[PDB]
Amino acid sequence: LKIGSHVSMSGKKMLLAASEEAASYGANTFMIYTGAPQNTKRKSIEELNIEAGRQHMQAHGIEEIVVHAPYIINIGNTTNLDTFSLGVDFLRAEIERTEAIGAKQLVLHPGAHVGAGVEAGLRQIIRGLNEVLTREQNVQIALETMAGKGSECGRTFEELAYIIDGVAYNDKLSVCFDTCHTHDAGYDIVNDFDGVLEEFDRIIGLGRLKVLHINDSKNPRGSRKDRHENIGFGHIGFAALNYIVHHPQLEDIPKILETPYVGEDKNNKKPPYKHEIAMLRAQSFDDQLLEKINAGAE
Ligand SMILES: C[As](C)(=O)[O-]
Ligand SMILES: [Fe+3]
Ligand SMILES: [Fe+3]
Ligand SMILES: [Zn+2]
Repeated sequence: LKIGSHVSMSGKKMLLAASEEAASYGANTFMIYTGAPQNTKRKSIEELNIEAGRQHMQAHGIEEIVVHAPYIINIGNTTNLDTFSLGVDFLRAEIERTEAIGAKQLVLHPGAHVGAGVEAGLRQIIRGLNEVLTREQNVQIALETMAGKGSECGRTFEELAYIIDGVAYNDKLSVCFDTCHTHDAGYDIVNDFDGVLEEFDRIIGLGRLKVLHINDSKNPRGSRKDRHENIGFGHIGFAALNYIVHHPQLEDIPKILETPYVGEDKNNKKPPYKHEIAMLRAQSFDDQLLEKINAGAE
């Protein structure tokens, strides 16, 4: 099973640090943004230290990398035309960076209507994707299932299907399924994950599911809040999350944790990934996981 987490793509080491971080958590896959997750400021390809990173990955059993576009990209914006056009330009460049890094999937929050309404937002996202995609690219944009917080589009499978249907080179589109987002959007992944996966297959198609984000949620089903929670400490729970991670239909899909760092105070936060990955591999919930992370225990 391919299980990992988001890791930082930063500093002078860039991809090498990302791989070192992933290996330190016992991950065999990882997800990175191509720079700061909250902005479009980026380094050149040469500065990404890709060959050092890939050599380290090979030496540590890391077989697949996923890339995520900055969360500020908004090709659903119909109000600020610079936001839209800059998003389009950035994504074209991001696909080239992703191809250079050797990842096949570039995760993208579809877009947000920011007040123009879902219908308008969906039309705009289709326009943006049609301006971005080339027939030659060897990367797929994995549209992420969203929680529906704010003005997010992509809260339902039908919204994603509508976008996909409007894109010419839609063979370049895939989907990233996030457990916190789908639960928050209203899908019953706690009691009927198979039903949600079947609904996904019927509306979008499992052939397009290329990345999984494994997160518990701080809120009830349908809350539309998007506040991730450590594995088994939220409203989704260990049993459901573990079931998804080991699902017979999702064996070849990378599973990426994006759970919150652990710590009572803001100035002392530690990654939970090593412990969460081991817990999921053991298939046994550990009620003292947060205690252990907040002390350095195993
Ligand atoms: C798009 As996210 C990092 O809230 O799963
Ligand atoms: Fe995301
Ligand atoms: Fe996510
Ligand atoms: Zn989220």
